[PDB]
Amino acid sequence: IAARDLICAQKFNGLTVLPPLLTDEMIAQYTSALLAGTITSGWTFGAGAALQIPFAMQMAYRFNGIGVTQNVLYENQKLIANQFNSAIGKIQDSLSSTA
Amino acid sequence: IAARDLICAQKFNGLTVLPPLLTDEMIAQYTSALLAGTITSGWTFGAGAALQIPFAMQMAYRFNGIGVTQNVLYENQKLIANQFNSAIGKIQDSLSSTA
Repeated sequence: IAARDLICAQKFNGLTVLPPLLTDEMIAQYTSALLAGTITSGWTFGAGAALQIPFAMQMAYRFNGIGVTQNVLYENQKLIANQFNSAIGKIQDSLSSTA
Repeated sequence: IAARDLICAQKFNGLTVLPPLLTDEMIAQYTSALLAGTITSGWTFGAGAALQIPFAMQMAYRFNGIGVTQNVLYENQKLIANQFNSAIGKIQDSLSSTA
Protein backbone atom coordinates (compact mmCIF):
# COMPACT_ATOMS: atom_id res chain seq x y z
CA ILE A 1 0.00 0.00 0.00
CA ALA A 2 1.55 3.28 -1.12
CA ALA A 3 -0.44 5.19 1.52
CA ARG A 4 1.69 3.64 4.30
CA ASP A 5 4.89 5.26 2.94
CA LEU A 6 4.66 8.74 4.48
CA ILE A 7 2.61 7.92 7.58
CA CYS A 8 5.03 5.11 8.52
CA ALA A 9 8.33 6.69 7.46
CA GLN A 10 11.34 5.74 9.56
CA LYS A 11 13.70 8.36 10.99
CA PHE A 12 17.13 8.64 12.62
CA ASN A 13 18.41 9.91 15.97
CA GLY A 14 18.46 13.47 14.63
CA LEU A 15 17.38 13.12 10.99
CA THR A 16 14.90 11.24 8.81
CA VAL A 17 16.02 8.57 6.34
CA LEU A 18 14.14 6.50 3.75
CA PRO A 19 15.27 3.75 1.37
CA PRO A 20 15.65 4.75 -2.30
CA LEU A 21 13.60 1.72 -3.45
CA LEU A 22 10.23 2.76 -4.86
CA THR A 23 7.28 0.76 -6.20
CA ASP A 24 4.77 1.02 -9.03
CA GLU A 25 1.88 2.23 -6.89
CA MET A 26 4.25 4.52 -4.98
CA ILE A 27 5.49 6.35 -8.08
CA ALA A 28 1.92 6.37 -9.43
CA GLN A 29 0.67 8.12 -6.28
CA TYR A 30 3.63 10.51 -6.46
CA THR A 31 2.81 11.42 -10.07
CA SER A 32 -0.87 11.85 -9.20
CA ALA A 33 -0.03 14.15 -6.28
CA LEU A 34 2.38 16.15 -8.45
CA LEU A 35 -0.25 16.58 -11.18
CA ALA A 36 -2.86 17.61 -8.60
CA GLY A 37 -0.45 20.17 -7.14
CA THR A 38 0.42 21.59 -10.55
CA ILE A 39 -3.29 21.86 -11.38
CA THR A 40 -4.16 23.56 -8.08
CA SER A 41 -1.22 25.98 -8.42
CA GLY A 42 -2.83 27.51 -11.51
CA TRP A 43 -6.28 28.04 -9.98
CA THR A 44 -5.63 28.86 -6.30
CA PHE A 45 -4.14 32.00 -4.76
CA GLY A 46 -3.73 30.86 -1.15
CA ALA A 47 -1.87 27.82 0.20
CA GLY A 48 -3.58 25.37 -2.17
CA ALA A 49 -0.22 24.43 -3.72
CA ALA A 50 0.85 22.52 -0.59
CA LEU A 51 0.38 19.16 -2.35
CA GLN A 52 4.02 19.19 -3.50
CA ILE A 53 5.43 19.41 0.05
CA PRO A 54 5.40 15.66 0.92
CA PHE A 55 7.06 14.86 -2.42
CA ALA A 56 10.05 17.07 -1.62
CA MET A 57 10.01 15.79 1.97
CA GLN A 58 10.30 12.13 0.95
CA MET A 59 12.86 13.08 -1.71
CA ALA A 60 15.06 14.76 0.91
CA TYR A 61 14.55 11.78 3.23
CA ARG A 62 15.71 9.35 0.53
CA PHE A 63 18.68 11.62 -0.21
CA ASN A 64 19.68 11.67 3.46
CA GLY A 65 19.31 7.89 3.61
CA ILE A 66 21.54 7.43 0.57
CA GLY A 67 24.07 9.81 2.12
CA VAL A 68 24.21 8.06 5.48
CA THR A 69 24.46 4.65 3.80
CA GLN A 70 27.33 5.95 1.65
CA ASN A 71 29.05 7.28 4.78
CA VAL A 72 28.62 3.93 6.56
CA LEU A 73 30.03 2.09 3.54
CA TYR A 74 33.00 4.47 3.37
CA GLU A 75 33.76 3.97 7.07
CA ASN A 76 33.47 0.19 6.65
CA GLN A 77 35.84 0.29 3.67
CA LYS A 78 38.37 2.33 5.65
CA LEU A 79 38.13 -0.13 8.55
CA ILE A 80 38.60 -3.13 6.24
CA ALA A 81 41.55 -1.41 4.55
CA ASN A 82 43.46 -0.60 7.73
CA GLN A 83 42.72 -4.03 9.23
CA PHE A 84 43.94 -5.75 6.06
CA ASN A 85 47.11 -3.64 6.06
CA SER A 86 47.89 -4.42 9.71
CA ALA A 87 47.15 -8.13 9.28
CA ILE A 88 49.30 -8.38 6.15
CA GLY A 89 52.17 -6.61 7.88
CA LYS A 90 52.02 -8.90 10.91
CA ILE A 91 51.73 -12.00 8.71
CA GLN A 92 54.75 -10.92 6.65
CA ASP A 93 56.80 -10.30 9.80
CA SER A 94 55.82 -13.69 11.24
CA LEU A 95 56.63 -15.49 7.99
CA SER A 96 60.02 -13.77 7.75
CA SER A 97 60.87 -14.71 11.34
CA THR A 98 59.75 -18.31 10.79
CA ALA A 99 61.80 -18.60 7.59
CA ILE B 1 21.82 12.62 -27.55
CA ALA B 2 19.46 13.23 -24.63
CA ALA B 3 16.53 11.85 -26.63
CA ARG B 4 17.98 8.32 -26.40
CA ASP B 5 17.71 8.31 -22.58
CA LEU B 6 14.06 7.29 -22.09
CA ILE B 7 13.54 5.31 -25.31
CA CYS B 8 16.66 3.21 -24.59
CA ALA B 9 16.39 2.88 -20.81
CA GLN B 10 17.69 -0.37 -19.35
CA LYS B 11 15.63 -2.46 -16.93
CA PHE B 12 16.01 -5.37 -14.50
CA ASN B 13 14.47 -8.83 -14.20
CA GLY B 14 11.47 -7.35 -12.38
CA LEU B 15 12.28 -3.65 -12.08
CA THR B 16 13.79 -0.77 -14.06
CA VAL B 17 17.15 0.76 -13.14
CA LEU B 18 19.09 3.73 -14.52
CA PRO B 19 22.51 5.17 -13.65
CA PRO B 20 22.50 8.40 -11.61
CA LEU B 21 24.97 10.06 -14.02
CA LEU B 22 23.32 12.86 -16.00
CA THR B 23 24.62 15.16 -18.74
CA ASP B 24 24.27 18.81 -19.73
CA GLU B 25 21.81 18.20 -22.58
CA MET B 26 19.96 15.65 -20.43
CA ILE B 27 19.30 18.07 -17.57
CA ALA B 28 18.54 20.80 -20.12
CA GLN B 29 15.85 18.64 -21.73
CA TYR B 30 14.54 17.73 -18.27
CA THR B 31 14.24 21.41 -17.31
CA SER B 32 12.57 22.23 -20.63
CA ALA B 33 10.03 19.42 -20.16
CA LEU B 34 9.36 20.50 -16.57
CA LEU B 35 8.79 24.11 -17.65
CA ALA B 36 6.49 22.99 -20.48
CA GLY B 37 4.50 20.85 -18.05
CA THR B 38 4.19 23.66 -15.52
CA ILE B 39 3.03 26.01 -18.29
CA THR B 40 0.47 23.55 -19.65
CA SER B 41 -0.85 22.79 -16.15
CA GLY B 42 -2.06 26.39 -15.82
CA TRP B 43 -3.91 26.53 -19.16
CA THR B 44 -5.29 22.99 -19.68
CA PHE B 45 -8.11 21.22 -17.85
CA GLY B 46 -7.73 17.70 -19.26
CA ALA B 47 -4.66 15.45 -19.26
CA GLY B 48 -2.35 18.12 -20.72
CA ALA B 49 -0.15 18.01 -17.60
CA ALA B 50 1.25 14.58 -18.53
CA LEU B 51 4.63 16.09 -19.49
CA GLN B 52 5.91 15.59 -15.92
CA ILE B 53 5.34 11.80 -15.97
CA PRO B 54 8.63 10.74 -17.66
CA PHE B 55 10.59 12.97 -15.28
CA ALA B 56 9.24 11.14 -12.23
CA MET B 57 9.63 7.83 -14.06
CA GLN B 58 13.34 8.34 -14.74
CA MET B 59 13.80 9.72 -11.22
CA ALA B 60 12.30 6.55 -9.71
CA TYR B 61 14.41 4.44 -12.08
CA ARG B 62 17.60 6.19 -10.95
CA PHE B 63 16.53 5.77 -7.32
CA ASN B 64 15.96 2.04 -7.81
CA GLY B 65 19.34 1.76 -9.54
CA ILE B 66 21.09 3.52 -6.67
CA GLY B 67 19.28 1.23 -4.23
CA VAL B 68 20.20 -2.00 -5.99
CA THR B 69 23.82 -0.86 -6.37
CA GLN B 70 23.93 -0.05 -2.65
CA ASN B 71 22.51 -3.49 -1.87
CA VAL B 72 25.10 -5.18 -4.10
CA LEU B 73 27.89 -3.20 -2.43
CA TYR B 74 26.59 -4.13 1.03
CA GLU B 75 26.46 -7.82 0.12
CA ASN B 76 29.98 -7.62 -1.32
CA GLN B 77 31.25 -5.94 1.85
CA LYS B 78 29.65 -8.64 4.02
CA LEU B 79 31.23 -11.34 1.85
CA ILE B 80 34.66 -9.71 2.03
CA ALA B 81 34.30 -9.30 5.80
CA ASN B 82 33.41 -12.92 6.55
CA GLN B 83 36.05 -14.23 4.13
CA PHE B 84 38.71 -12.02 5.74
CA ASN B 85 37.67 -13.21 9.20
CA SER B 86 37.82 -16.89 8.23
CA ALA B 87 41.15 -16.48 6.43
CA ILE B 88 42.71 -14.59 9.34
CA GLY B 89 41.52 -17.24 11.80
CA LYS B 90 42.93 -20.08 9.71
CA ILE B 91 46.22 -18.24 9.18
CA GLN B 92 46.55 -17.57 12.91
CA ASP B 93 45.88 -21.24 13.71
CA SER B 94 48.43 -22.39 11.12
CA LEU B 95 51.06 -19.94 12.39
CA SER B 96 50.52 -21.04 16.00
CA SER B 97 50.84 -24.71 15.04
CA THR B 98 53.98 -24.02 13.00
CA ALA B 99 55.56 -22.04 15.84
